[PDB]
Amino acid sequence: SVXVRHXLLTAILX
Amino acid sequence: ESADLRALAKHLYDSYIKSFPLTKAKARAILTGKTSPFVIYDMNSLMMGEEVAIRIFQGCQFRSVEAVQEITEYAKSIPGFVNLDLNDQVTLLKYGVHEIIYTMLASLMNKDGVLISEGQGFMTREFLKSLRKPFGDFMEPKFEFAVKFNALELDDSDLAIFIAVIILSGDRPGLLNVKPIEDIQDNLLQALELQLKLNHPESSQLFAKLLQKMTDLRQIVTEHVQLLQVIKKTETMSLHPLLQEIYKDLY
Ligand SMILES: CN(CCOc1ccc(C[C@@H]2SC(=O)NC2=O)cc1)c1ccccn1
Repeated sequence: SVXVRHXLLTAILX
Repeated sequence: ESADLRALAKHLYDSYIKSFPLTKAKARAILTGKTSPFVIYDMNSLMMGEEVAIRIFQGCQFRSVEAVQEITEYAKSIPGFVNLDLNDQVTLLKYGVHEIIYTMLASLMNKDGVLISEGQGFMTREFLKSLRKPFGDFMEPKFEFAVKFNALELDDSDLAIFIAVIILSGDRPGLLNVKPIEDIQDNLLQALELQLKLNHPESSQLFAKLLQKMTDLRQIVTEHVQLLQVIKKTETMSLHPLLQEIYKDLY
């Protein structure tokens, strides 16, 4: 998925 | 409904002021001398002001890393955005953030140079053009964009809505749920149109001109990724991790 390829962007969004 | 479109515009402006410490209003005051930045115009002054082309490239990267985090905070204040699927939030930011970075960079530019370090420095355009190939052409497309964009005389309240429209683009590759994005964007577009009619009543077809700038920004980012592929094959330095993630499979 997209989520799995973007650890850091996910962290910032969370 | 018009009053609601104004409340949306105001919410976005207030959000923008919370997210972005160096606004266009503040940058223009520094640039026209109404508030002094340290001027970097050659190698000697770059030393005074704190391999040169690579140091400058790395400085631009660290600024982008900061900007991504500011932009992400701002995106999370756009009504509807945090309720999107997380995959779609990430795709919107991945494909949008450089377009916003270059939009906001224009706020810190004149025809002769760019503010750095939150307005504590000013780096001349000529100095950047003097860097060894291919780094001498890194910034020149961005200055070219900025001179044309700044001629539209947008303010921070206009930019807040323009940036939101760009982030909520339903044509990014790999979006899972386009319809909610397009519905948010359509309302943002109506809010942008009303903002420009009210704030720039004398500026005919400003809205259409801004829609075209959104296309132009995509070309800027495409050209930048082309320059990066040149740099990566001619040099042997790598990107900050957050930039690696954004650029990986970025068209
Ligand atoms: C010329 N300035 C101003 C900032 O200018 C910028 C130019 C390009 C970017 C995008 C970065 S650079 C890259 O390849 N990818 C990115 O995300 C971001 C900022 C600076 C700023 C700090 C130090 C040296 N000079």
